[PDB]
Amino acid sequence: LVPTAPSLGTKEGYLTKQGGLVKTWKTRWFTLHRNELKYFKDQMSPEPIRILDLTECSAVQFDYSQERVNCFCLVFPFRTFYLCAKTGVEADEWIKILRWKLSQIR
Repeated sequence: LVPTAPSLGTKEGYLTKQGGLVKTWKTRWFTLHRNELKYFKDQMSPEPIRILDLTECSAVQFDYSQERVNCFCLVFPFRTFYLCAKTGVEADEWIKILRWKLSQIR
């Protein structure tokens, strides 16, 4: 494998996620390609744990209540994911591209 750069409208990186069954916090690798947001155990995992179809996403919101770290939520019909970036810059980068992506799908 040989790295390069994002194909515009794409992004990859680690995000901390809140569990579905139990509210534990896990660091996963996320990729954004087209209208699909996926997350893997780690970068080299060939298959994604889940694939989120963004055409079903109705909202992306920063959580101004959490003043310790930078997190935001992805609202879907049957579940709202809560995600935390490792830094403010990363949080900002993810939210911008996800919001832009919903504006396009829309």
